[PDB]
Amino acid sequence: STSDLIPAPPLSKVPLQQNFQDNQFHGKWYVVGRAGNMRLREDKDPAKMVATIYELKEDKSYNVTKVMFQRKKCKYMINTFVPGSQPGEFTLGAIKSPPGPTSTLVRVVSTNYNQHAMVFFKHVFQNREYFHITLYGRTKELTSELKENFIRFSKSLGLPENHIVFPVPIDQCID
Amino acid sequence: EVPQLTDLSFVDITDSSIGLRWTPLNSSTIIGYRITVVAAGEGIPIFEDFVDSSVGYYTVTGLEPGIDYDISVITLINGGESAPTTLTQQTA
Repeated sequence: STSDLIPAPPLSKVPLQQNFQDNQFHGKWYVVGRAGNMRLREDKDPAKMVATIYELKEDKSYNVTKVMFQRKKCKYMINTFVPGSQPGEFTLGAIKSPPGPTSTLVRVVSTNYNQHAMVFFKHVFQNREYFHITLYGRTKELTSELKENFIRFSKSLGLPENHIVFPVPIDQCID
Repeated sequence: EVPQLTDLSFVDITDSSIGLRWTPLNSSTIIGYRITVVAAGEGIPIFEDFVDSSVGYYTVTGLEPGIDYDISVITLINGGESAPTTLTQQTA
């Protein structure tokens, strides 16, 4: 019953974009890189996380739409991101646990609002701690240095190279 | 190495729930099963729960219609576990 997962990193290792601007983060973000500690079945035709749409509300929470591609069909999932103790930090909307997570955390590590963003996610289910880092662009195209940073950050959190992927994107689900 | 369930089945699929059935494994090494549910393409599970070794039946609740979920059931022993038995099922 001790978890065999790669341990979640201390929060001291997960920065927040300084002077985080919630109004600018707002909008559509394409998934460019993904990395996390869940073990993922080797699949010769995996489902894809296409993009995430962050809609800033009057109460300063986000209405989040996850755009997925599953067996050749676009799918759309909704979450709410409620602000946390610092700017750029969030938790998921109250959701029933068990079997939902007992805690969540979102940290926008870095972003320049108009090009790239890198977001850290943690979901804890009692003893077991899952985490994920997503590299996002306003387009599907990012700079090598921005990608190389995401690689280095993911590694700094204890993730081996094989848990760090840049999925080939779809031409679908958005326009 | 720990035995996987070889007969995980889905039953009573609705727009918001999926029923899991399996035959409990018998070895006294087994302490229970973990159920982990991931909306397919997501990087973290949405749902994860435990049942003791007596259980051959679990209903996943609070799902979204028309989404594929990768549902894993993992055999547990003290300090160890199986490879996951994972299957994908769409809600209604």
